[PDB]
Amino acid sequence: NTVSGVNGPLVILEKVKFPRYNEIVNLTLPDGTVRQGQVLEIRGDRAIVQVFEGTSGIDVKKTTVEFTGESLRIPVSEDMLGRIFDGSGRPIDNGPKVFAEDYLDINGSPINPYARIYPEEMISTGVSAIDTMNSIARGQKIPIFSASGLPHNEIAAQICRQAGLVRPTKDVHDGHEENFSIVFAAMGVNLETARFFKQDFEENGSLERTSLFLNLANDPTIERIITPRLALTTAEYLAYQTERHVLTILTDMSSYADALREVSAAREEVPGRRGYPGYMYTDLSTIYERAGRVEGRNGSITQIPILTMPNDDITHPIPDLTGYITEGQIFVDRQLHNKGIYPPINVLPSLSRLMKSAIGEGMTRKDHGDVSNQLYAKYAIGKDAAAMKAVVGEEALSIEDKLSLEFLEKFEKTFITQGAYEDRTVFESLDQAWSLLRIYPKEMLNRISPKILDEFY
Amino acid sequence: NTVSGVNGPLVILEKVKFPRYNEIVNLTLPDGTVRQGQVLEIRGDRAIVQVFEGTSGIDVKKTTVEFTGESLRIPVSEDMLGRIFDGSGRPIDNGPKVFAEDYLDINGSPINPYARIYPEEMISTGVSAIDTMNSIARGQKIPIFSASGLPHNEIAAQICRQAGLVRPTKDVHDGHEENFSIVFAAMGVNLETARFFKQDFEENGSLERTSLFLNLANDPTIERIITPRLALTTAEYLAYQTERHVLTILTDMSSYADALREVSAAREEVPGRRGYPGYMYTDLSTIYERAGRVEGRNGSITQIPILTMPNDDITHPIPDLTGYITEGQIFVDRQLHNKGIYPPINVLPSLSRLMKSAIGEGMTRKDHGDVSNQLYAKYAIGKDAAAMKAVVGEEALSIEDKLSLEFLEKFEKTFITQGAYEDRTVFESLDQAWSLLRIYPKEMLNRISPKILDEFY
Amino acid sequence: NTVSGVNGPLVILEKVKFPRYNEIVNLTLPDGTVRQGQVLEIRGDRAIVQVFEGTSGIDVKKTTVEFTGESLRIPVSEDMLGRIFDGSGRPIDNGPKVFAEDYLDINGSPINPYARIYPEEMISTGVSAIDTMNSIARGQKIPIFSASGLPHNEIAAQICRQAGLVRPTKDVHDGHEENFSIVFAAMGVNLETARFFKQDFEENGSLERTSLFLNLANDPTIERIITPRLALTTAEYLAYQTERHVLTILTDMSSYADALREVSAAREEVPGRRGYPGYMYTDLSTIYERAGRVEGRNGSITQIPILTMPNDDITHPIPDLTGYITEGQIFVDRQLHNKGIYPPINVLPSLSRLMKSAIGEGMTRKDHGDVSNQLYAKYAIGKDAAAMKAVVGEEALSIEDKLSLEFLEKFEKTFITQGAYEDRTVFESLDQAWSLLRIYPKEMLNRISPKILDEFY
Amino acid sequence: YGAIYSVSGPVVIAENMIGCAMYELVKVGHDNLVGEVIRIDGDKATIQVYEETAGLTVGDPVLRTGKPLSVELGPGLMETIYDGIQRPLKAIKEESQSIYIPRGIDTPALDRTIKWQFTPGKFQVGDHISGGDIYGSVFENSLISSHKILLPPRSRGTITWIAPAGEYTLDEKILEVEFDGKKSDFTLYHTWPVRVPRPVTEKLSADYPLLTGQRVLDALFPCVQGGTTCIPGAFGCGKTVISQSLSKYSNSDAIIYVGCGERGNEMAEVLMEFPELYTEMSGTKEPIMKRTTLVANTSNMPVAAREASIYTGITLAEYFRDQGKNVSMIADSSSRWAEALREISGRLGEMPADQGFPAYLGAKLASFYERAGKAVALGSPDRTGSVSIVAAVSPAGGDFSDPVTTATLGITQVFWGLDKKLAQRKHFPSINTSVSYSKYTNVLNKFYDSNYPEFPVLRDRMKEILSNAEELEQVVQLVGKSALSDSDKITLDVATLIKEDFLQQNGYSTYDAFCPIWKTFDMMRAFISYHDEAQKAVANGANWSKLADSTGDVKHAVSSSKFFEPSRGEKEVHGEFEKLLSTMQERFAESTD
Amino acid sequence: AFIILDEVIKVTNRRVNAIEHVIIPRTENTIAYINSELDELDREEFYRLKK
Repeated sequence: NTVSGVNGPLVILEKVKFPRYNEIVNLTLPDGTVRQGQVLEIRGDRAIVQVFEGTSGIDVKKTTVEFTGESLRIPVSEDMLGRIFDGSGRPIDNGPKVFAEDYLDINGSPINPYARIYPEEMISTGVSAIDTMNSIARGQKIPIFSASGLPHNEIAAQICRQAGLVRPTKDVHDGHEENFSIVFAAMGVNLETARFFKQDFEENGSLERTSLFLNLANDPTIERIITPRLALTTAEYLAYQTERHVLTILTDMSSYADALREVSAAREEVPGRRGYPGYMYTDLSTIYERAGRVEGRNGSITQIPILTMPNDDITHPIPDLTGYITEGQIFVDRQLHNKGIYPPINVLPSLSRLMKSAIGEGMTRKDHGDVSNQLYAKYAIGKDAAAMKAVVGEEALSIEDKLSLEFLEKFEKTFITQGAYEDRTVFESLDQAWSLLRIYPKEMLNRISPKILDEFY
Repeated sequence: NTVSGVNGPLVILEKVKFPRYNEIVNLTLPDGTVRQGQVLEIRGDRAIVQVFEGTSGIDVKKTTVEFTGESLRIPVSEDMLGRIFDGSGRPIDNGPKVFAEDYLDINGSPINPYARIYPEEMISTGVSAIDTMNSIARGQKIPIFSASGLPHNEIAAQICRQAGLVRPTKDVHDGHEENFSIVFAAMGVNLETARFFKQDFEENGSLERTSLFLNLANDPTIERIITPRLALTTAEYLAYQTERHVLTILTDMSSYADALREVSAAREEVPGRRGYPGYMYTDLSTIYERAGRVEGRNGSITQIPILTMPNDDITHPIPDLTGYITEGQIFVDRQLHNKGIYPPINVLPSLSRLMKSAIGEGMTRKDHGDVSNQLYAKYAIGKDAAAMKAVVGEEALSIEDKLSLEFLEKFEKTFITQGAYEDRTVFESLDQAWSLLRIYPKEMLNRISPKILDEFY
Repeated sequence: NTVSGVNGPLVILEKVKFPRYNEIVNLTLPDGTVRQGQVLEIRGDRAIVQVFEGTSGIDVKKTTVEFTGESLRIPVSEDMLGRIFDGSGRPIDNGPKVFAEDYLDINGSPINPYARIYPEEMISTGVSAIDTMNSIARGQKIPIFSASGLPHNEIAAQICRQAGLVRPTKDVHDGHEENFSIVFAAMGVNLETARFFKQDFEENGSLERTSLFLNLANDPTIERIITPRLALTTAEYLAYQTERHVLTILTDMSSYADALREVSAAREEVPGRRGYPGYMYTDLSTIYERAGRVEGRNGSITQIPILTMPNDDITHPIPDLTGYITEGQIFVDRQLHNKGIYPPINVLPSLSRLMKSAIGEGMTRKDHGDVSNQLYAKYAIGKDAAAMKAVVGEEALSIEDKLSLEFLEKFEKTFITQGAYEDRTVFESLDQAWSLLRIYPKEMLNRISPKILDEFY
Repeated sequence: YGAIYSVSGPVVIAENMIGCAMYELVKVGHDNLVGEVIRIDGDKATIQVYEETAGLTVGDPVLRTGKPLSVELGPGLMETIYDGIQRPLKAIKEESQSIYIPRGIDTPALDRTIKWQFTPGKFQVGDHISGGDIYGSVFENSLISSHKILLPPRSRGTITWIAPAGEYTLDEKILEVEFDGKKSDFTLYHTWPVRVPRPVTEKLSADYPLLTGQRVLDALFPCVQGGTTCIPGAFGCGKTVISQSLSKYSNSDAIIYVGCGERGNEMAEVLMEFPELYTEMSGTKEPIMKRTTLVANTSNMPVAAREASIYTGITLAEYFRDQGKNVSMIADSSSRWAEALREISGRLGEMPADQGFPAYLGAKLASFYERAGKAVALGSPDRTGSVSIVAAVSPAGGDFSDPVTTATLGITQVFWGLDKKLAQRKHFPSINTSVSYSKYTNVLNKFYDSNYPEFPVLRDRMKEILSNAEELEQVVQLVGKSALSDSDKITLDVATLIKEDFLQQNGYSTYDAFCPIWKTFDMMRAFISYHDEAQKAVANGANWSKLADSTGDVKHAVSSSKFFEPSRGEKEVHGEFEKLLSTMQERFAESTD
Repeated sequence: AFIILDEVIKVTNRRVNAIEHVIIPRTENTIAYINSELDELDREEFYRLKK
C-alpha cells in the first residue's frame, strides 16, 4: 500500500504479506528519488524495513511502494579484480560495471564449505614482530588490537604493501604455491584514511589484484553493515574459482559495532550490557565463520580485522567478544609508539592458538615454535622486572635480572623496530632471536629441550 | 478451563471467574499424566498458573482443567520425621507420604502464635568460632554467609552433623531439657552432597529425628520455593503442639532467590534493582517468619539459613537484604581456606547485635560477652597492620602492631581450626580465649571492666 | 468533572481537550477544599494534572473541575518586597493582596533580555573569602558547592544578610549610584530554617531590602521547582525597568533537582545516570537563563545558586553539569568547619574565571589583582607545609616551610574567620591581607609588582 | 458494590468503584478484610489490602464505607502495645489465641470495654469552643494524669452538652457540638487521618535542649527537643542496644516507640524489658510502660501495616503535642520503611527512579520530618509541646550512597555518626566530627550559657582535638612514626581519653541511666585543661617524657572518670572532677620545673 | 650519622617509586571496572521499565 510511519531507520510500511524474507522493495519518493530497502520484519499486513539509502525524509501517502520480488543477493564475479567500489557496489571512481556470473545471498552462509581440515601453511609479511610470536596460518583469523593514539592504519598499510612481495619468496619454500589477492573493506573511515589505503595498493602495483570497498561514516549506518559482508561474498567467489589466498582486511570494527548498536536501541529488542547489542556477538560471528580453506583445497580466506579500542580497554564489550571468536590477537601498545618504535606492535599478550599448526618443517623450521616459547616467556618476565627495577633499585635486582634487562632493550630496538619497507624472512628472525637469547645460561633456558639448545645457543 | 497461551515457563490459562487465590488446579495433559498448578495471579477472565510438575506439554485445545476448589496447604504430622520426601512431599522411596493429623496453611500467616519473649537460652553449634563470638540463642536467626571457592557445602554439613550432638552438652548447661529434632530442606544442591547430608544424619543416629525434603534444579522453580514453606510449617507444628526445640536448617537460599527472579517475566509485577523483584524482601520475610519462641515458651524454632554469595561480595542483593531482616551475620571466607584452614571463619565483620542480652551466667559466664569483645579489637588491628606491612615495609610498625601480627596467626590456626567430628564445650572455649590474650599487658585492655578481668584472668 | 485516576503525584482528569497547556484548573471537592493544579499534558479527552497542595483524596464522581483560562504568571510589583510568601507567591505574612503591575511568565523566560556584554563592576557579599579571592562582578553566576557536612543554610543566609550593608560604603566610593535588592528563594526547607532566615534579616535590617519566598518540604514537589522560577521573574522586572543591581540567592538546587527526577511515574520519558534525567542539563539551564546583564546595563541580575553534595562526591551528576555551565565555582570543605573556622571556605580549588574583569576602582582598588595572586599561592604552600611539619618535627623544619605554616594558621584564623554579625567590606579585607603577607620578606613576594610591594608589604 | 477484578499478591484490584476516593477505607471480599484504595486506574481501583490473601476469589463484593482510612487516638493508648494498623495486640492474644494478628479476623482499633474517669474541661454550656481546646482530661496512669481530652483539629461550634464528672466508657457520649446543625456527637476517642499533617497553633523554632542521657551525644552536638536526627546503623553493630537504651535514658512526658519493620525478636525484647526497669521520673507498677505507647510491626507481617506504621506513629506524637505534652518519637529504622516503599513501588507497578527505589521516596521522607518540631500547643489556652524525631538511617545498598541516606541528610539538621571500624572494635556509638553536624548548635550553646556553663568555649577545643588527630593519623599510617611533634603526640593521647570515656559507653559505664549537662561539661573541662597545660609545658621547655611521667596520678584519674557517678558536689556538679582541676595545676608546676 | 643517612635515604627513595607506579594505578583500574558495571545496572532498568 503506502507508508504508514518511520521511527528512526526503521520504516513502517503497510503492505501485504506476500513478499519473502529479505525481499527488496522500492520506495517512490515524490522528490524524484528512489530508495531501496530490504524487509527486516514482516507482520500482519505491514512490514518494518531498513533503507540502505537515506535514514529520514520518508512521508505518508506521498510515498508509495512497488515490491521488486527479488531477495537481496550480490552479483559476485571473479573479474572483479582491480575494480573500485563503494559500500554498496556502485562505482565512485568509475571502475567497471558489476555484471554477474553468479548471485550469492548474504547471510554469512553462501554455500559455506568452510574448514574441516585446519590450515598449516605459513604466510609472512616479513614482519618479525608479527610472524614469530603469532604464526599466521592460511585460514586463521588473528585481529589487530590497538587503541586510540596509535597508527593502526599505518600497520594495516604495512601488511598490504609488503604482502605481495614476500609471498613469491615463500612460494619457493612451499609456504605458498599460488597467487595472493587482497580484498580491502574500509568501514566508516575518513576520506583521508581511505585514500591512504588506495595509495598503498597503487604504490606497490597491486591495484589490479585488490578489490577496494570504501564506506564512509556519513553514508547511512545501514549501508555500513552491508559493506563488510559484500566484501566477504566476493572474497569467497575468488577463493572458489581461481584458487587464491585471499586476505581480508576489515577495518574498523568499532565503526561497525556503533552501527549495530543504533539498530538495537532503536529496535524493539532490549540491548545487552553497556547499551551494546544482545545479539552483538551474532553480528560479529557472521564475518568470522567465513574463514578457512574453500573447496578444491588451494584457495582460502584468511582474516586480519582491525580494531581500535574507543575507550582504551579490553574491558569493553567489543574486545571481549572479538577475542573469543578469533584464534589469537596481535596487540599494539601505546608506550612503544610514544618512544619511537615503529611498528609499535607489543608482544606481551599477543597470542596464537593455532601457532603449532601454522609452523611446519617443509617451509619453516620446527625450531620456530620452540624459540617462540622462549621469546614470549622472556620478554614477558622482562617487562615485569623492569617496572620492578624502578621500585626496588638494585637491592632486589640480580645479576640474571640485569641480563633480562638487556634482552628487553635489545628486543624492543631491533626485533620490533623495522621501517615500512623492510622485509625479513623467517630464517633471519630465528637467527637474530638465537643471538639475543644467547647471554642467558643453559639452566636459564629451560623451556626448550637440551637437543635444540646445545646445537644453537 | 483451557490454555490460551504459555509465556516463558509461565502458563496463561483462559478461564471463568470463580477460583480461590492460590487454588490448586489440575491440568489434564494428553500423555497419561495429570499435574497440579497453583494460580499465581487471578485476573479478569484469565489466570496465570505455573504448573508444579514439568514445564512442557501444555496444549491449546487438548487440555482440560478442573478446579480442585482447595488452595494448597501442607498436611502436617509430627510423625513426619524419619521419612524421606521431595520438594512436594511426595515419596521417592515409594510409600512415605506426608499424611496428616491436622491441615495447616503453607504461609503460616493464619496461626502465627509467636511468643513475645526474646531469645533466652544458649544454643551452640560445637564450633568454637561460632559459639563464643556470635553466640546463638534459641529463636535467634543469624545467617551463615559463605562464598563459593569454598567447601561451603562441607561447612553446612558439618553444622547438620553437629546439630544434636551439641544437645547433651546443652542439657548439662541447662539451655536445653527437651527433645531435639531436625527439619532439613534442600534446594538446588549437588547429588554427592545430598548423599553427604543423608549420611551425616545416619551417623548421628538422628535419622528418625529428621525430615528431608530434597529438591533439585531439574524440578520446577515454583515448586522449589514451596519446599521450605512445607518444612517450616511442620517445624511450627513440632514447636507449638509438643513444646520441642526445633532446628530447621534451610539450604540454599541462593537457589531460592533465583527461582523468584525467573518468575515475574510475564507477571504484570515488575522487577526493581539489579533485575531482582522489589518484593523479594517480602518473599524472604515469609520464610523467615517461622523462627522464634513459640507460645508455651518451652518450645522454640531456631532457624539457620545457608547462603553462598554467588558473586562473593556482601553488597550483592541476595546477602544485603537478608542481613537486614536478621540480627547480625557470620562470615566464612576464601582467604582462610587458601592457607589450609577448616572451618575457615573470619570474625571481623561478624557480629550479632542481640548476643549480650540473651546470654547470661548460668549456662555461659559473665565474661563470655567481655572476652569476645577484646578478641575483635585485637584481631582488627592485626589485619590493618598486615596490609600496611606489605606496602611500606616494617617502618609503619610499632610495638603493639608486631604483637598484633602474631596474635592474628595464633588465633587463626589454634582457635578457629578443629576436626569435622570435633565438638566443643563453651566453658572450654572461654579458657582458650583467655590464653590467646595472655601475651598482652592488662593496661592495653579497655573493652572489659577491670572488675571482671581480675576474676577470670 | 470526573477524575479518572491518580497514579502517584500525577492525576488524570478526564475532561475534554479544549484547555491549553499549563492552564490552571480547579479541583472542586465535596470537602469544601479547592486545590489548583496545572496541566502537564493535554491529550484527547484527558489532561494530566499535578496538584500543588496534596495530590490525592479526590473522589471520582463527587468532584467537579473548572478551567481558569489563564496560564500561570506572576503578578509582579515593586511594592511586593519585604514580605514572606509561599511557593506560589501568596502571602503567609497575613499581609494584604499580592498586587500586580504586570503579569510576567515564569515558564523559563519573561522576555529574556540577557546581554551580549561581558561582566565588570564589583558586587560585594560581605564575606572576605569570596569577595577578594574570587571577585564577583554582576551578571556572573558562581555557585557555592557546599555539603551537608557544612551548615549550608547558615552560610547562605550570611551572604544575604551581610550583602546590602556593603552598599553605603560602595556608594561613598562610587561603585553604586542605584540601589541594591536581594531576592531570596528557599526550597523543601525545614520549618526552623524558614523562620531563621527572616529573623537574621530582621536583626541586620536587611528585611525590607529583600523579598523571601519559602516553600516548605511537606509542600509537593511541583510547587518547589516553581518557587525559584517566581523569584527570578520578579527580579528581571526590578532590574530592567527601575535599574537595580540584584543578587539572587537560590538554595537548594539539590532539592530542585530531586523534584525533577521525582516527577515521571506515568510519563514515557526515561531518566539518565544515577536516576537523574538525561535532560537534567536542560532543567538547570532554565534557572540559568535568568541571570546576566539586563538590557540598558546599569541594572543586573546576579545569581549565586547553592548546591549541597549529599555524599561529598564531585563526580555526582548534579555538580558536574552545573560546573560546566557556570563561570567558576566556590568549594566549601568539611575539614575547616571541623577546626572550628566559620565560614570554612577553603580557597584551595575555588576559582573566579573573570576575576580581573570584575575589579577596578571605587568599589575595589588597583592592588586587588596582584594581592589575589600572592595570597592563593602562599596559602596552597601552607597546606603542604602542615603535612611536612608532622613528619620532620618543629625542630628540624625549613625556613620557607616555617613561614608557610605561620601563614596557614593566621590566614585561616583572621581572613576566613569572621563573626556572624561582622561585615567585611572589600577595602577592609585587603588591609588584613597585608599583615599576613608581611612575614615573608620582599624577596619571597614577587607575584606582586614592586610598585605595590613598596606601598604595602 | 465493586466486583474483584484481579487479586495479584496481597494487592487486590476491583472494578466498579465510583464515588470513591484515593484513601478510602473499604471491606475487601466476602472475607471482609480491612483495606484501602491507594490509587485508581479508570474504573479499576488498585487497593492495598492489609490482611493477606490465601483464598479470596474474584467477583466478591467490595464495599466502600463512605470515609477515609484513619486511626483512633483516645484514652488507654499508654500501657498497651498495638500494631501499625493499630489493633490491640494484647486483646488479640486472648480472644483469637494467636499472639500476632490472624487472617480473616478483624478487631476494632481500640479496646471497647475499658472505662475511664472523665473530669470536666474549662468550658460550660453555651460556650464557644475550638480545636485542641481542652474539653476535659482523663486520669490515664499513675505517673501521668496529663491526658487532655480535646475538641478535634478542624472543629469549632458551641457545646450543646457538657456531661458532669464521673465514670464513663469511651463509646459512651459525653459531648455534643453544634456548629451548623448537629456536627456530630463526640466521645472520648477521636479520629485523625494518617495521610495529613495534624493542625497546629503555630510552629516555633527549637531552642530548648533535651538531654539524651548519653554524655557523648550531648558533648559534641546537643540534641534538642523539636529536632531531627539521623543515627547510622549497619545491622550488626549494636544499633538496637543503643536505640532501646536511648529510649529509656531520654525523658519526655510521653514517648512513642515505633518499630518500623523489625526482627520481631527486638520488639519482643522492649515489650519485656520496660516494665522490669525503672523510670528516672519515679514511675511505679510497670514504670516505663505507663509512659510509652508502643507501635509494634515486624517485617514478617503485611507490607501495608509497615507502610502505615510511621504515619500512625507521627500522629500519636502529634496528638499528645496538642495536649501540651513534650514527646520523644524514636522510629527505628527508617530504611526499613523505605524497603517497604520499594515493595509497594514494584507491587502496584509504579515507576522507580530514585536508584531502583520509589518516585515518591524523597518527598515521603520529608513529609514525615516536617510533622516533627517544637510548637505552641493546639487550642488557645497555650501550652508548649514538641516532637523530637529520632530516625534511624541505615544502609539500603551502599554505605551512605543508598537513596535513603542521601535524602535524609538533605532534610536532617542534626547528624551523629557511627563508624563501622570502631563498632567492631567496641567503641560505639562513635561520633566523628566529619561525619557529624548540628545546625541547632549556636542557639543551644547560648541556651547553656544562660543555664550556668561556659559550654561554647569547650565545644571549639573538643572539635580541634578530634579534628587534628584524623590528619596526623594519615601521616602516621603511611610514613610511620620516627618523629611526630611534641604537640602532635599530646593531641593523640588526649583524643584516646575522649574515646574511652565518652564515645565508649553502653553497658560499660555504670552510670548512664541519665547523665546531667554539668557533669559532662565538668568531665570534658578536665580533658581540655590537661591539653592546654600540656602543650605549653613542652614549648617553655620540659621533655615530653618527663611530662607524661609527672602528670601520672591525674592522668589515670581522668582515664577512670567514666565509672564515677554524682555523689560529691551538687546533684549534677561532681567534686572529684572539681578537685581534679586544682591538682592538675599543681602537676604542671612539677612538670615545667 | 652519614652512614645511617645513606641507608635511610635508600629506603625512603624505594617507597616513593612504589606508591607512584603500583598503588595509584591499581586504585584507578579497580575503580573503573566497578564503575562500568554499575552505571549499566541503573540504565538497563529504565529500558526494562520503558519496554
